[PDB]
Amino acid sequence: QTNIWEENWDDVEVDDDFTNELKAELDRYKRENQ
Amino acid sequence: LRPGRIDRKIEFPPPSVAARAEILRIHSRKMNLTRGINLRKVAEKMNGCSG
Amino acid sequence: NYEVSEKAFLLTQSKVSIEQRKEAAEFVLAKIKEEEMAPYYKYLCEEYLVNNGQSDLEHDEKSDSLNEWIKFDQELYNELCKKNESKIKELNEKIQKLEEDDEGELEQAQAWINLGEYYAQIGDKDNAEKTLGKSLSKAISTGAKIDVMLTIARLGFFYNDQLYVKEKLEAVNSMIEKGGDWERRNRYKTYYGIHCLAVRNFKEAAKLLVDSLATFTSIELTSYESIATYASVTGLFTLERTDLKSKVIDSPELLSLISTTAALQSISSLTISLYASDYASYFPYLLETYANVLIPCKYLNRHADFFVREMRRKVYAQLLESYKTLSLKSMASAFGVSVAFLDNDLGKFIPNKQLNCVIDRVNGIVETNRPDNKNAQYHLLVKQGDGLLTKLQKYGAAVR
Repeated sequence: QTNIWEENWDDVEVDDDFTNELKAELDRYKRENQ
Repeated sequence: LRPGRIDRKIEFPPPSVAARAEILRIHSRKMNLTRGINLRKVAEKMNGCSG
Repeated sequence: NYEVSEKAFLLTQSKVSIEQRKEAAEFVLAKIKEEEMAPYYKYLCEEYLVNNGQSDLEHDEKSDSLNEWIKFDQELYNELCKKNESKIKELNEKIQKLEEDDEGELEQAQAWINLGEYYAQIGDKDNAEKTLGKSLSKAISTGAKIDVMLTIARLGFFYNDQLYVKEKLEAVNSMIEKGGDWERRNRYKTYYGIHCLAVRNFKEAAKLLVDSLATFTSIELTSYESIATYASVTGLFTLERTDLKSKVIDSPELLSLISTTAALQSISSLTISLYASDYASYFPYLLETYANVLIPCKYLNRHADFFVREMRRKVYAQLLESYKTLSLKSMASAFGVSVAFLDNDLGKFIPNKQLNCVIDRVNGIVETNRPDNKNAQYHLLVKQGDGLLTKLQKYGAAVR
């Protein structure tokens, strides 16, 4: 995969950011529900 | 001026803002700098000035 | 060159909008008319090919390409080959006449550089290089060696490349430590802050990147918003708040371009809103920044979660802290967000080796603990006697 990215630890994971926003909405939407 | 001494007789000529601006952009070049900087304007402010 | 590789990057990244696709190659469409861009625009059209870059009049035309603008025509080549030839022919005898007349040297190198820049306009990672060599061959000046930088910077970052140019940058830089006096140092630091920004810079040249601004940008190798944008983000995301709240707290630099591109509005700005320690507002500002910043721009995408989550960590680490205390609820709840989910990735900082967080789930409670002397005494100690053991065997490989 390519050559040199920042490499390690590790690939981490994926679908977080929007998931966060999806929740950041929901969170705040829950907080809207709050 | 006689040949054998000065053969090809060539003669310099005064400069101006542009030459200065160039020479400026040459010496200003040298020194450490920061942008937002128009050298010509300086060379424009420059007059009766030399390299 | 400049917007090319980005409008490349723009459409090569196209996810959000067709515009993300569209608007980029829109120019490039006009720009491959502007310049004969095909030969890499060839592989550029094979770059984002097999995603949505799948519609071309040479390479591939596919419905699943949302970008048709990754198209060509052979006229482009005809256009090109003519332009190419035209360029070529002119400079050839020109250079040949420079060779003929023994006319100048840098002046010989002159048309070379002219010969060179085409392959940027053309997209040839080529002759221009050899030209540069035969430019640099004619160089009696670091000012022509400067063009190496120019050349190589146009080389590497017409494709947004890596090392050699950086190495060349290193090479061309190491040559005269005049660093192009003040400036090419910047250009050095610039692209160095860009090379190393592949993918990293992180702590490293982001400083430098921040360090010199506005002292350069390039046009064709970069814009001024660009450097600022980039410099801010990483340096912000990375560097010391003190610095940042000394520097990106604001700088006339910033003050100049604040919201001037609107595009930023966030990077430090809404992070200064992080740096305003909201709970929520920044947590939206994240993706509000992210998709407006990271996805859009070259390295800004490829590094991704480095940021995300690290500012997302950053928001844990210095802003919200562990925190050393306070029921996770008051954090995870009284901040009007998902208790568990937030806590999970937050808990995913427990083993990340960065958390001095000490975190309960049941009691939803968080703690902390000094980091002793650990730091990095022996821990990495292993590496080098190893790196010796490399030699130590490599030596023991020397022998005969």
